[PDB]
Amino acid sequence: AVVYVISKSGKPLMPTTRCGHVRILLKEGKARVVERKPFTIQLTYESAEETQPLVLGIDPGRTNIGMSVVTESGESVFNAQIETRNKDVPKLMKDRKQYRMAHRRLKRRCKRRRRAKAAGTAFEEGEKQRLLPGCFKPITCKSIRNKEARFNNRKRPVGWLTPTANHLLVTHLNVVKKVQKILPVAKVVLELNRFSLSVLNQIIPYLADQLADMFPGNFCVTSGQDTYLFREEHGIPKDHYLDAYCIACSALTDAKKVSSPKGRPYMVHQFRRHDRQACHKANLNRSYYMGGKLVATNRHKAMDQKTDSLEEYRAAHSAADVSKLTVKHPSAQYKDMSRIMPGSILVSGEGKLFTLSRSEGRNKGQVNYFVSTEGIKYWARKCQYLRNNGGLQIY
RNA sequence: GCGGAUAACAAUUCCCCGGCUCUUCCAACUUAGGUUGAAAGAGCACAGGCUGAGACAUUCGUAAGGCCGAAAGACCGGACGCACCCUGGGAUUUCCCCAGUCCCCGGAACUGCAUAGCGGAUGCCAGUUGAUCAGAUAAGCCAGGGGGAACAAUCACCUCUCGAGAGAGUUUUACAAAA
DNA sequence: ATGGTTTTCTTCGGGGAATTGTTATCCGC
DNA sequence: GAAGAAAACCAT
Ligand SMILES: CCCCCCCCCCCC[N+](C)(C)[O-]
Ligand SMILES: [Mg+2]
Ligand SMILES: [Mg+2]
Repeated sequence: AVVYVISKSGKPLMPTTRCGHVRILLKEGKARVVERKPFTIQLTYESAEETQPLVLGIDPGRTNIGMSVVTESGESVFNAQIETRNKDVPKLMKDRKQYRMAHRRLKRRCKRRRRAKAAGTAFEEGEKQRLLPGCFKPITCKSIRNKEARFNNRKRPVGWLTPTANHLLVTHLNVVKKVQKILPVAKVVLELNRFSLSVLNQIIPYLADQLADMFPGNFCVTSGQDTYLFREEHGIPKDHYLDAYCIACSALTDAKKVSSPKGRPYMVHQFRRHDRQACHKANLNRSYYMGGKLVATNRHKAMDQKTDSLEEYRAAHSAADVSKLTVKHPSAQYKDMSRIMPGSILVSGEGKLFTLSRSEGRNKGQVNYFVSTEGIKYWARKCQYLRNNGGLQIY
């Protein structure tokens, strides 16, 4: 019911409600459909670029961010819910730290120790206890000294944030810019909540500081208590996606046309821009089979292994059973590092356009199925690639 | 302004379980060979990018000053030593950019270290061939983290008809006025 | 029946130690 | 999420 308009110069204009005029404009070539959702058209002719003030209200969250644009009278012209991938970041970073430590131990430290043992350049006692500065307890260095441990004097800029905190802050800032692309936002209101979630608390001062440099003299702050009062006074239904509506309407001095937005908000999903991991599966389990049935997982138990190993099998079975055993160790699997990534736009073999949620299956170097953001699976060989992932996607 | 408490998530180094390839030897099971296992030993460690030496061991040295001792030295201290600190320049590094780690030259203030780190000497571990460059050369560094740009087979809402086709549905992108 | 193709279903490396750091909130002097 | 094996299928 609301169409977004962009001028010929590319400057956002006010939304229209005259859908018949939009259809006529597109029919005669005076406009082009820039985006499917939200439906946006760019004018081809030249006209006045005159816009009334619009207020943007941000309900901030780690997982769900609400955004609502209202007019000076309180009419709502845009509501969006953004689902972020912030929770993924700490686990990916922890996995990366573990992989880096494994790289630096298996490929560097152990090889150096092997070379020292082979060359006779090792400790006479074989191991040494080193007490390093800043430590009260020693470390054990086997056959050679440790590589220098650097933890005494490491500095960061004032205001340093973790990759997770930076991700949340940059996501909050990026959704505002994407909204500014379609709408002429004049004022921004941010909800500030009293202390009672750690990353959000870390970024709120930074978000407020950088939201005031983007809107000089047009940045406002509201409280979660004011949202409750607004909901009680104006009767807005209790729903999270409506909270941003109560935030933007907090900036309006004389509210006359105030009503809860009717319809469903736009839903935005976040997809990672890079996947730098080459390996898919490091199959490190040496499985033993007795007549097609698995009986042991390794020669001895690995760390935190509940399943029996070959040691238990040998202890509980004869020599003729161990002598008749088959070994399966699947090779490591690797991803296609130049694959079609989630968030991409494709058209199926029947003309259906969809956003890629994931790729399932593979045969003869080809993806089997493309699963979209609605759950439907499409034959990937009869699908055509249209657009790459752009980070934030309407679905 | 400082101190304390709480939470989140960032970094360096070390140690282990397990995994892969090969050798020796023993055992079991099978058609001299083959399969599985035990023991001992050796090598190996995302796909990759950069780099030509930098890893290791022993030994010597590592300011002034204070304090203990007669005997070198112990402790404090910290610089004229070193740096994770700081200026500049780089690798990873790319469609654009960053984070993190690391390297090189230098050392005003700040910060940190002296059982460390750095340097010297001695030993040990590479590669070497094609026309000054190129090649080769590891016990060298980084590598599984984040955003953005660009890329469409982009026509939505409403009405009518049988998912498909057609359509001024009030005028301006919009307010205002007008209809 | 045999060979090729599509659909369902399964599965993915861990532990410890010597240390350090940043951001936010709150409290107190 | 993504790769790959087993099952299931459909067939000529
Ligand atoms: C948070 C929801 C944001 C949805 C808005 C999507 C922004 C797309 C902007 C397209 C405009 C491109 N162009 C060339 C006209 O500038
Ligand atoms: Mg809120
Ligand atoms: Mg490699």
